[PDB]
Amino acid sequence: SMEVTVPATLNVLNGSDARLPCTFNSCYTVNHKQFSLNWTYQECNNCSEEMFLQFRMKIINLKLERFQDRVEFSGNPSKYDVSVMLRNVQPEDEGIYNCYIMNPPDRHRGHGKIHLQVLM
Amino acid sequence: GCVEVDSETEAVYGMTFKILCISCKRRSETNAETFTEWTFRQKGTEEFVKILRYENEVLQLEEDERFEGRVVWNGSRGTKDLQDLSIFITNVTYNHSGDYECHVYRLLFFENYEHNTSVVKKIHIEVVDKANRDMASIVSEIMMYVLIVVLTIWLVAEMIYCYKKIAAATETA
Amino acid sequence: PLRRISIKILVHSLFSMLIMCTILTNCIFMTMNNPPDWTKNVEYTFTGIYTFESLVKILARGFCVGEFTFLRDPWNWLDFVVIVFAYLTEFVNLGNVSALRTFRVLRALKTISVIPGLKTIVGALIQSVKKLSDVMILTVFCLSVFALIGLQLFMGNLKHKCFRNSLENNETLESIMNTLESEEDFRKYFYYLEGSKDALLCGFSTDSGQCPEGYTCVKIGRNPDYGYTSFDTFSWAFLALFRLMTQDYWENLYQQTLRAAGKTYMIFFVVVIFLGSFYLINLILAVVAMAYKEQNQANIEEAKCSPYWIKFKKCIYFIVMDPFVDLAITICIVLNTLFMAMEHHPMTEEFKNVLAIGNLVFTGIFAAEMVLKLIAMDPYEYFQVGWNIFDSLIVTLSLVELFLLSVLRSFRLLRVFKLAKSWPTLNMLIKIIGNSVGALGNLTLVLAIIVFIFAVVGMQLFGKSYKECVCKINDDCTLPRWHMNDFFHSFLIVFRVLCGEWIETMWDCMEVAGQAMCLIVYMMVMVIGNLVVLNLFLALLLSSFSGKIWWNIRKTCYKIVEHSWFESFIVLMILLSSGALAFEDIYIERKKTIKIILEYADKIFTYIFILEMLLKWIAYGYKTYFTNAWCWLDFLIVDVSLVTLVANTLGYSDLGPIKSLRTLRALRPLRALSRFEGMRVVVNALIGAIPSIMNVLLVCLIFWLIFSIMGVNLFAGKFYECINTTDGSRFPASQVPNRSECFALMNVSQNVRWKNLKVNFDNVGLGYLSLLQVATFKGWTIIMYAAVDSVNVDKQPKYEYSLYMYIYFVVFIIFGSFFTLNLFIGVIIDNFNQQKKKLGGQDIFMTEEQKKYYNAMKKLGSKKPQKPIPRPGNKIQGCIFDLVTNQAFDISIMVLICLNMVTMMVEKEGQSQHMTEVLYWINVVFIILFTGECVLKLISLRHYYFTVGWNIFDFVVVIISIVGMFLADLIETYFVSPTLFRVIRLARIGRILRLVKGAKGIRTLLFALMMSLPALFNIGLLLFLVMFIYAIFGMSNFAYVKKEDGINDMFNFETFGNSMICLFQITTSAGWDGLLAPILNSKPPDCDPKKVHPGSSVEGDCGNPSVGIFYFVSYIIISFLVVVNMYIAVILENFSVATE
Ligand SMILES: *[C@@H]1O[C@H](CO)[C@@H](O[C@@H]2O[C@H](CO)[C@@H](O)[C@H](O)[C@H]2NC(C)=O)[C@H](O)[C@H]1NC(C)=O
Ligand SMILES: *[C@@H]1O[C@H](CO)[C@@H](O[C@@H]2O[C@H](CO)[C@@H](O)[C@H](O)[C@H]2NC(C)=O)[C@H](O)[C@H]1NC(C)=O
Ligand SMILES: NC1=N[C@H](O)[C@H]2[C@H]3O[C@]4(O)O[C@@H]([C@@H](O)[C@@]2(N1)[C@@H]4O)[C@]3(O)CO
Ligand SMILES: *[C@@H]1O[C@H](CO)[C@@H](O)[C@H](O)[C@H]1NC(C)=O
Ligand SMILES: *[C@@H]1O[C@H](CO)[C@@H](O)[C@H](O)[C@H]1NC(C)=O
Ligand SMILES: *[C@@H]1O[C@H](CO)[C@@H](O)[C@H](O)[C@H]1NC(C)=O
Ligand SMILES: *[C@@H]1O[C@H](CO)[C@@H](O)[C@H](O)[C@H]1NC(C)=O
Ligand SMILES: *[C@@H]1O[C@H](CO)[C@@H](O)[C@H](O)[C@H]1NC(C)=O
Ligand SMILES: *[C@@H]1O[C@H](CO)[C@@H](O)[C@H](O)[C@H]1NC(C)=O
Ligand SMILES: *[C@@H]1O[C@H](CO)[C@@H](O)[C@H](O)[C@H]1NC(C)=O
Repeated sequence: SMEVTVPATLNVLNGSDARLPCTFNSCYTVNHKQFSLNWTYQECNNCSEEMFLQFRMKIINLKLERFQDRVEFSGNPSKYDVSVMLRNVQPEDEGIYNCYIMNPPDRHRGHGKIHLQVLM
Repeated sequence: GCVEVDSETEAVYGMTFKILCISCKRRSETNAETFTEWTFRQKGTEEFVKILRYENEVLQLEEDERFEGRVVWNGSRGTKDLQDLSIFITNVTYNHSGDYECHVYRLLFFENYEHNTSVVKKIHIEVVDKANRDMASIVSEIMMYVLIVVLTIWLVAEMIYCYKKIAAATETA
Repeated sequence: PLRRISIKILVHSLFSMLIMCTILTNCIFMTMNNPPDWTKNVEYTFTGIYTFESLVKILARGFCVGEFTFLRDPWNWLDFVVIVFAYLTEFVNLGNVSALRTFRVLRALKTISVIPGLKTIVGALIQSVKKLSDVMILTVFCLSVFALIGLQLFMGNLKHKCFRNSLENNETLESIMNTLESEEDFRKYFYYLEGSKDALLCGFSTDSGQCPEGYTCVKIGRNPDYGYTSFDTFSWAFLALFRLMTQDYWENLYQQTLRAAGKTYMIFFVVVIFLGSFYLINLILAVVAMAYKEQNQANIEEAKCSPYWIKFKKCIYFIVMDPFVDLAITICIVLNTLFMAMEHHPMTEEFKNVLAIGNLVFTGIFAAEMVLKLIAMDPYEYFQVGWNIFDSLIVTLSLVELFLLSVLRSFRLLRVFKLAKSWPTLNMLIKIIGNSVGALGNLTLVLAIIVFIFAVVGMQLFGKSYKECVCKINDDCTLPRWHMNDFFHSFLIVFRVLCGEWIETMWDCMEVAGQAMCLIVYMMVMVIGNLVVLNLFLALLLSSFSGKIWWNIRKTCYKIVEHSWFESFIVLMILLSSGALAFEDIYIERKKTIKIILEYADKIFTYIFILEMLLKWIAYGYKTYFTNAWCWLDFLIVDVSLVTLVANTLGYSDLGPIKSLRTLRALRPLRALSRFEGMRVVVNALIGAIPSIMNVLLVCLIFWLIFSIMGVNLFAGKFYECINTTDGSRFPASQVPNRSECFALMNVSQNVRWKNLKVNFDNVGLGYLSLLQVATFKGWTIIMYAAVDSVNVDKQPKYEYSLYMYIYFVVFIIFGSFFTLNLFIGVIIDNFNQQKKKLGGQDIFMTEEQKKYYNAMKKLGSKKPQKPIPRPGNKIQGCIFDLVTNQAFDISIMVLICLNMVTMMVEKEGQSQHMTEVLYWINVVFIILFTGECVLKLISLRHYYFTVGWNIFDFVVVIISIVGMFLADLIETYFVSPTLFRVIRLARIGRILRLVKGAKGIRTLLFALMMSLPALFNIGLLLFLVMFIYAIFGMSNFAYVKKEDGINDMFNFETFGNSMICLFQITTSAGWDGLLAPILNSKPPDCDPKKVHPGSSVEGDCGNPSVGIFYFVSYIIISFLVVVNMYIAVILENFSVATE
């Protein structure tokens, strides 16, 4: 499997900013056309995945209604970094966040999974 | 490979003459397409008139009578990338005297770059009735004999001084 | 009781054998590279045996006393750790699994202890390193100084690339750079030389250059070779220089720097290669060899019906006629071998049949003989003889295929060996080989063990990476030819590094595995691996080794020839005559005036030499004149010149061979050999050794012939392939499998060609050529790719179909190159030893005057104390003086210089302005402190200070440093010369040289080099003349050849400056194959026979295959012979200095 470093559980206070930090590592040098990164959210383990941010040539923020405008990219992918930031976290943000990285020429696709829990 | 050599400046009347214009590409490996123009202004006159154009494989020569019918091409043949452009004249005449300017146009094909360049070579030729040996050639020949005579003279003088001394030694003992 | 049983178990014949057998078996397992799951249990078994062996050793020895007996020995510590990691591996373990396996590799090491005497052998090798320590500091210091000079002179130079002049969209060079990272993208913008990995290197000066029109030169981007080859940083410069010292692919570095820097910098390389590489490597050999002798010799010194059947027997044993029959057989066998030698890629059926018949008669003759010997001596008597045991196998093998594999036949070639008993040298080659597996078998075995550990270690560490990265070292994303994925492949890389080929592979290991790991492993293999190889070579070599008016006129002419002005005058003519030769080149046409004087000038020279020769006849007479070797040389040269002059002068003549005779004019510099005392002396040494050299060449040919014949059978006619002409890429073989298929493609396709290698095994002569390239290691790899790839005679080659053929090349290298070279070196140095003995034990490389000077230098060695000096009367003098003589003062100054040296290292390309200012200021303080120290010594010392030689060097350095400083400053205010500025700053490196005074160990080594300078100079002069004659032959002969590989603008034979640059590269024998490649091709479509060559009369650029081969081969051999001399001169002086 691809070497992707994320916290399995991330506990954040309601109202604070939550950086979702993941590390992707693969040989070679990243290519802009070549490097693609996808982030998805799920309300629960079995719940449908909702893509909320992509990298395809550049960052594409899908502006999902469930996040308002609180999602930001927070990583320099050339550094193997693809972290995201969720500002002013709300209780409904609790759930599973998935990072998928496919990097040419690497055939393999990395996957990081973070369980975000919102304190009180 | 290609070398640039300047053309001869003295031509004997009533005899064939070859004018040399050679232009060499900076890099031999690169491949480009060339064409040439030669323009000549008669001596004692101003401006220039184009006499011939050579593009593709055929040579086009200006219709004027001064150069009409007595010119041949000595340039590279079949290359399509000439490198060497030379003009050969048969039956040289007084009318063929003055300044000759030859311009070269080259299309260089690179990976995604196409380059058009111009280089100009100027040759001035004056006709003469009788060919004359160059100053370096004549002087060198005269200079060579003097050197030979001195060495021969030096050796003989050397032997003469040596011989008298050797002979004298024999007498004493 | 238990202790007795365990102790009983511990010392047993079987137990040592049992521990060892298991260990050997484990090694086979390491080689798996993806062992099946079932093998895991086997892994468990190996672990258990190790623990069991350890327990008995620990249980019995310790006596529950802390294992005092057990851990006291150093070897067991290694043993203790291996069992534990397995327990630990089972126990919670570290994250790196690939890393985890390497630790187990040590189990293989355990083998050193189990085998008898391996423990003794390894300790001896380690003892060797202690001696090597001093040379190591010097190598580091020497490599370091050159690195500093290289960095200051060439930093940022490798960066130059042609950059396009016109850009769309208003883009700037800076704007373009961040935007593009794609390889295709880099290409549109920069020139890129037709399929090469990186952009063409360009140059600012007229000498270097050049970029095609429409492209301009600017420096940006990574250095060539993945950024690995650069002079930007001290660490990078150090790697570049280390590569130059060991001469690995040095030819490429030299070509790259020269192109960017400009040809004038060729001087840097000559000094570095000449002093840094030839000299430093020699020092290592002398120390290792010198060290080996003391230990080898020191250890050695301490020791000291039935009767009727028998009737037939009388006849045969009477018929053997040992005087005629045995002798007759060897002559017969040599004849058979010659029969074998006749083979070609294409042979008519009739010729092939004769081979079948010729072989049978030979098969018949030997067979009749084999039965005959046993009957005469009976089976027990007959079989006992060693040669006979050897022969029967030969007869047996021949009979087996009498009427029945291709591989089986290839062995018939071996028979040729029986010739060894009669020949003295054959005896030497066999004797050397015996030692490798005989007395020195233990030492040779260590080499095998070390190669095995490295191959496996490399495989474990980088095996996974090569497979995943691939794309980081290829386009088809497939594995490269040299890789570390499998054991055989991992083994091949280690083998290649043993030969000096590490850098090409290392760049690649780094792309996939990272810099830190790849560098550490390769550096260790090279240092540790080479030391063992060096020991084996040296160990093997040393062990193996041990009126009458006419009379007055005749008297007078004699007077003229003897006179100094005349001898002096003649020498001037020779130098002048030789010089005129340089001026003729492809550019002679321009500059018509020089051409005319030179043509006339030669005539005066011809007359002078002819005149001089006549004086020689009168003075010496014919008998004295022709009994002299030199005169014959002189007479032949005047004659060739004379014939051309009369033929040119006579007129009419100027057709064919007359023109060919003219090229012999290049031979003129040769007269010069007699005139210089230094040059002549080197020749005396060579003539003395030609007879000795001659016996060896024959042995090598015989040895090589077997390999060449063997090679011909295996690969003859199999190197052909169908290639796409545009990019020279072989077709897949999925389509176009055979030659017949390939032709059909051509009929319907324009650029597909079916073509041979040009250097191959088609015939025995060519095989001889192919083998030479493989032996030298230059151009060899192109051939091997061909050998392994090959399938059949008319079939397209599959990729790595043979695979194991590499074994053929590996065996040849060990026997062909390692052993013969061992023999070649052994005889030549020994012959030199005999020569020295004959001439009253005097060095043979110095002219009499040089000898007087050499003695004076010897005097400098003495340590008799110089006067102390008197503490002045004045207290200031006393106080100032008292501090200087203090021990601390020298150490403080010494430490200060080291501090200064570290400052130079910090400089790097692209350093910010702030860093530059601090470095400038920091240096000024040193400039001030150092100047300060000099003034202080002067105040106290006075006249006494000038007495010491070192003080003067120190004083001079300060003047240069300050002066260099003002000049650099002066240049900035009024001039803007970047190139000039760098050279000026070079003055400081002078202070670093002061470090030498402090280290006594290095000082002795450096001093020794000084002693050999007179001898080295003579050889250098002789070498220069030979290079000069060759350059001239080359200019006329090879200008106009098509430019292919190794021949391009620059590094071509077009002009004298250019020819000299090439010849120098080839002196080391590097890239010799590359130059020869363009010369070999003749006829379409390899080249065009008639070419215009604008600006000149000559037609065609076709190399002469016959003339070209003789020229390159002769040069390689001649240069090698002289270089053997450098190795001999350095060793002699080194022994003397160390000995004192
Ligand atoms: C031999 O190799 C050449 C060089 O790539 C091949 O030429 C390419 O062919 C394709 C399709 O025919 C073109 O689209 C490319 O532009 C060609 N390359 C160039 C730069 O010319 C060629 O196909 C190969 N020969 C054969 C017969 O397959
Ligand atoms: C050489 O290769 C060719 C190509 O396969 C072989 O000839 C035939 O190839 C055609 C395709 O055009 C097939 O239809 C045939 O089956 C092939 N031959 C046979 C008998 O099957 C050829 O046999 C190979 N060997 C030679 C010609 O020596
Ligand atoms: N240290 C080396 N010296 C040789 O001159 C080099 C040439 O020959 C060789 O076989 O391949 C290339 C290079 O790898 C070489 N490496 C190999 O020997 C080469 O440039 C062209 O073949
Ligand atoms: C979105 O994520 C999916 C994973 O299911 C991936 O296959 C796809 O390539 C991603 N989209 C983009 C545009 O990369
Ligand atoms: C020069 O022109 C003549 C025409 O008379 C031609 O025959 C000849 O080939 C030309 N020279 C060269 C070098 O082509
Ligand atoms: C040269 O030109 C003249 C005309 O002025 C002509 O008559 C003559 O035939 C020409 N020379 C030759 C050799 O044909
Ligand atoms: C020669 O030149 C003169 C003047 O330049 C001109 O009048 C004459 O017509 C020319 N000769 C020919 C044959 O045209
Ligand atoms: C460059 O090529 C063009 C073709 O489009 C041509 O018209 C032009 O004359 C060329 N330039 C020169 C200087 O000849
Ligand atoms: C080129 O110049 C135009 C001005 O018309 C400008 O708008 C454009 O940005 C420039 N191109 C680039 C790549 O900056
Ligand atoms: C090419 O095909 C033609 C068929 O028209 C054949 O006659 C010719 O011999 C072929 N060429 C070769 C070189 O075999």
